[PDB]
Amino acid sequence: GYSFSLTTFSPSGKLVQIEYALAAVAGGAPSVGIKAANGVVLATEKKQKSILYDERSVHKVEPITKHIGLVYSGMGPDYRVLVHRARKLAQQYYLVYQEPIPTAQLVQRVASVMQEYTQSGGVRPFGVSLLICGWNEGRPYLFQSDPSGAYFAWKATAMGKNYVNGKTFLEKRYNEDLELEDAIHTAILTLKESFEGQMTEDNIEVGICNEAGFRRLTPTEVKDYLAAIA
Amino acid sequence: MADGGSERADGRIVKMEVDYSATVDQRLPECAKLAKEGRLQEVIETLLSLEKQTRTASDMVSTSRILVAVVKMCYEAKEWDLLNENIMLLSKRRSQLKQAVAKMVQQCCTYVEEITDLPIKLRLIDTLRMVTEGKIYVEIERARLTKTLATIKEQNGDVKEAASILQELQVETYGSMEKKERVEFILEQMRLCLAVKDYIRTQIISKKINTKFFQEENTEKLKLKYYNLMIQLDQHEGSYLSICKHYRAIYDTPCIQAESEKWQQALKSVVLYVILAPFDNEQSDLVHRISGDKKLEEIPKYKD
Amino acid sequence: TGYDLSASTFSPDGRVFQVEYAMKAVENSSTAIGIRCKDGVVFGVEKLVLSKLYEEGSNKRLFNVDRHVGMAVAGLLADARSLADIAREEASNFRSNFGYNIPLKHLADRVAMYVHAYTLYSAVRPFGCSFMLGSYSVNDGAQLYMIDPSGVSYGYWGCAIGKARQAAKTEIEKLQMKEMTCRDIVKEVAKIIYIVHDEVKDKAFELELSWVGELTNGRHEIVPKDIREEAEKYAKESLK
Amino acid sequence: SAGFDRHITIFSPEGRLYQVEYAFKAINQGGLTSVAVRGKDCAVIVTQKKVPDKLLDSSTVTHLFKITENIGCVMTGMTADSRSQVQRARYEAANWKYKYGYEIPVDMLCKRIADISQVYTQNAEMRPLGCCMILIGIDEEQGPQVYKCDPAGYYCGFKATAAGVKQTESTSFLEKKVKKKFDWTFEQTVETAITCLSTVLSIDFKPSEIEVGVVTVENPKFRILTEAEIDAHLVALAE
Amino acid sequence: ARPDKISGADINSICQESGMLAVRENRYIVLAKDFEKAYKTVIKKDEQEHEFYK
Amino acid sequence: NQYDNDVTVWSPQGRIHQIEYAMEAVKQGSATVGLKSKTHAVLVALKRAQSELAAHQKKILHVDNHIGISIAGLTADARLLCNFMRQECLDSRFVFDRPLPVSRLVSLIGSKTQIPTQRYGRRPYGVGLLIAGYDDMGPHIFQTCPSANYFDCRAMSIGARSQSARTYLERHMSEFMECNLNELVKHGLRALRETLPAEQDLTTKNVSIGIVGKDLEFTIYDDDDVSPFLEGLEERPQ
Repeated sequence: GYSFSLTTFSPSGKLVQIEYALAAVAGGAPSVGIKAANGVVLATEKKQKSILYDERSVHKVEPITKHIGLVYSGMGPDYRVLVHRARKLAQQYYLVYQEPIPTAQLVQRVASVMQEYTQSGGVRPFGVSLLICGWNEGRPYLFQSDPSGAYFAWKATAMGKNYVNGKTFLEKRYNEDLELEDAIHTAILTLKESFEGQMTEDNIEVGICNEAGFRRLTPTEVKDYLAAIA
Repeated sequence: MADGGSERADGRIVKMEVDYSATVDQRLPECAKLAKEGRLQEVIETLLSLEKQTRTASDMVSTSRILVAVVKMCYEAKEWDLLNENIMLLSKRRSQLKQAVAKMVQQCCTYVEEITDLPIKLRLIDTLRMVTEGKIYVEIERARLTKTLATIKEQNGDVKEAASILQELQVETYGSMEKKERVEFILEQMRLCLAVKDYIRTQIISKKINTKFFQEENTEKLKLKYYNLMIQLDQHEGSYLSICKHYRAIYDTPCIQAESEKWQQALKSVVLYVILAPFDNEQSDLVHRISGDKKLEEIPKYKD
Repeated sequence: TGYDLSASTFSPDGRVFQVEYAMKAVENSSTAIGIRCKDGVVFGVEKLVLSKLYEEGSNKRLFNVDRHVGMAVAGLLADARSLADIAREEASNFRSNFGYNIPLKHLADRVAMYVHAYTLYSAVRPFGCSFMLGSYSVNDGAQLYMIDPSGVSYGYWGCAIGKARQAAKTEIEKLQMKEMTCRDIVKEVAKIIYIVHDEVKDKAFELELSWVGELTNGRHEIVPKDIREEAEKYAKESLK
Repeated sequence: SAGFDRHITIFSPEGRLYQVEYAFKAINQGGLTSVAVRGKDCAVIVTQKKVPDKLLDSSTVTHLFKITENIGCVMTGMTADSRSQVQRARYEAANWKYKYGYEIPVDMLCKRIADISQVYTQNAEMRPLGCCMILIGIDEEQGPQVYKCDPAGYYCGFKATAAGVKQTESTSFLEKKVKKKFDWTFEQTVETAITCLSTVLSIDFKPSEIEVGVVTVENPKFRILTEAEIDAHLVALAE
Repeated sequence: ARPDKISGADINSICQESGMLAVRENRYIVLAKDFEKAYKTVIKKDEQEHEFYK
Repeated sequence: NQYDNDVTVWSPQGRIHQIEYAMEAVKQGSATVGLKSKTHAVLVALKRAQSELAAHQKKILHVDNHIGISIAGLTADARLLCNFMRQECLDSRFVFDRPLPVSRLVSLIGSKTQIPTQRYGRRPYGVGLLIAGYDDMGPHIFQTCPSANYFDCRAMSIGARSQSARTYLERHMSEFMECNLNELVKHGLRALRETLPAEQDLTTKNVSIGIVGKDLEFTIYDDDDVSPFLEGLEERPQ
């Protein structure tokens, strides 16, 4: 019975309310994202609870600009909040500099926002881990954040249920050199490793990032591609 | 309401004696509204019992006349609606069905002497729904025994009525407890498995025979009269060693009888099934368990 | 029994115990009823003298909020005074912004939102009041509303607030309420208040009756109760 | 578990928070049932009333709150949260109409209400408005819509929709009913709504207890039905 | 396909209550109604849902 | 009893005990008695001292030309409500250029003391006001409470052992209404001489009397126009 709340350190350890938010992230819906040579592939795992829900209303894959994709693994109600913050911030950058914002500067400022919520002492942290990507100046990128304010840079990663198992498959399956199609193939493979047995044109939801810009794929080509891709 | 069923019943009993069923057309929404009202404990339950008894007076008028059954199936259509908009949870309201359908099977007793096959089995295809759907009764299960017995007597016993009795055997041994009359129904399918001649279905329904134990105490000699059917169970198809209870139940049927011929066939068939049963432990001493009868040593074949 | 401390927190079964405890605070307060007729709304409050120290004309729970609206409060009196001031302020804003009399639905909804806003946060407590709101208009008729301590505000023909909440409406509802003008309803409310608690737990009480409708031409004021003196010459005939 | 006694909005171990999943049955203290259905170019709300009193009125017990001239809603849960949420919805729809010059689509309104509930959830020292809201409306190029807003701030929206007390059973009937691919010719919708509530609650009652709110692409105005035509639909499904 | 999560003893609780509920009809033959009556008399408490926050 | 610390918390019996504790803090003040005739309102209080040599802590204080208050309980809140009282008096005296009616002033007092009884962060005011005034309709004797449930009376008495005073007020409230100033004031101190234990007697230096009249401005008196008020008495019935 301690820590409680956000203003004071432990006797020796860490920030238990951030560790619990990370556990709530790890208890979330799975996702996978892979940086290839020319593009970046994002893929989530979106199961409706009943047969009643519609798949055209809520969207996991969400663009920040015309060339910057972003998925998560956590809670949509906080996700939309920090999405809207990132929207307004990226449009403020484009007001200041009249140039589309680079992804490193996005990740700096979004990390500053999340860090400002981790400061004391009445607000809770986000239960949201991001996977940010974009194609700025030829070389595409991939940046994962976390509730603690930190950030990383990945070649391919995963987040959600069985991220450890999916990551051990990613270490074996993926490599340095692929194209976007082979990236989607290995991405649906590593998401199909951990998802339920019935995977359709609606249970997944996939957006890509070519150098020609962000592209959020449709259920038509998603159903064409995952119609027993291997 | 109570006065609202009082004025309706006590002023619409009259027009049955003369008029056609246009007042029954002018009672269909009246009985529908009284059933929609349907007060909880007894009130419009008994009011609708009264008004469906006067509906049976209209049944005299129209369904005793040309036996059309369109008037019957229209009356069971408005009963179907009357049972559908009014749930009857067993919240103490069912008796709009009770004496209604018991006078319908009273009509069917006037009809098995009066009516032909088609409208009585249309009445039966209505009351199949009514009783296997509306909170299964006790005496219209006995009237269900006699009404599916009339479906048996249609062509007097076939494979189709064997399927009727083998679908209606074991459904209502468990909803209303009973020991006498449903046993006198459960005897009846052995001739329905002999007029199709299936001895192993005779043994499946003999599994249905010996699940009805404590046969005794029901009436005076019902089961000693049932031993006739209990020995027809394996009389002539009977093997040699599974037949000891069988060929002892031949003998306790003339135990009441002071006769010397039909009780003498009981003596000789309780003593000559030993020649059926091969060398056994029950044999060499059961022949002297049964020995000790006075009329037994007066047969030269028994000495043999 | 918890977890009953703050007004922001929920329970393991999902309700706020602060609001319940504030609701049954008014249960110990004086009995206050109300009923409308086809051309007016009548209030009535069983009011009690402490022992002999009052003045019969102090601290009257029958307030007077707008020109045609008044309260019939019961509960903590000062909280009701502050809430009456808030209601006067809201009717003031409406009269200043739109040039005509406030409809009672809109007034009741603003007051319900104000009470709900005092039930929301953890710094403040919920109100300990439960009051009545009556009105009349030439294009609207008579309207009688009702606000609980939580902030649920809807409409009635008759109501009761106090100890005998059920024990008034047991015989309120057997009144032929539509076909009567309110001048009968005056002595009706007199007999209803006079039925409950003559001498049993306390020693003596005293009656006030408020009065709005078509007969006041849209005004709201206390009756000249001494005029027609309708309680006592019928209260002494209501004991048998 | 707790342990931590879940008094404020923090994260507990493994891994949930208990305040919102206590708020999810503040709906269940309402004692009330709501069903929404979208089949075709119409949309139907149905919700009963629990009025035991004859001294109590019948017009002001209405839960159907006409948000704007083309958007309706119904509320369950506790009443104060519901009415305050409704005035926030009206205020923000009027803010849309002022700022952007045209009528708000029902999606953005649910997003804005969800965001308000999330801000009420993100910052502590405020109760998280324990009521659930179902919206309906007609939109051009999309037909009709049915949406649900959570007290948590999780909006969603879908074909056959139900929230309140007994709606595991209602969604069980709506899985067992919206599986056959027939069209829904508006009396199919009204009949399935009345009979789904009539099988969940199993009452089969007067036309004076339920409230029916409809919207149709023939008159896009929100419309509340009258006792006569409610009685007409009820006896039209009476066989 | 229902997310029952009913850990691996209480399948026999389903079996016991369901089969013996058929013993209230004394049939040895099993319906799908046994599954509904053993999914509304077993750990149908928590359930189902919560489906927020993932 | 662990719910019994703050103003915000409703009790599980609905009685917020901070209000009860403020009432009990009012019950430990000095005795004081206020009572009115049809034309004159008189409030009389009792003084005490810290030691023999020191002077007595005063109770009757001036407010305005026709308003004067008695007091019991805390003194910081007393002077706080005094400054607020004088402020609201000179506010309406500036704006409307009239003397204030007493009832709207005491309604403002209740609305003033409402806020520290509902939000968190202020205490309820331990205060014992007995207010005498003159509107157009004659004298008024109001009293307050820390629950801001102000009362109007014809004769009240608050403070320590003030109940015997109330019994005297019961058995002479019919007699109060007719008399002029002098025997009215001596009825007031024939309440104060029963607010005391019987083994000591009310002297000069410990009593205070403040009269406001329909033509008479509010005036406090101490020992010298009270030496006329103290004669005209007999002993207690021993």
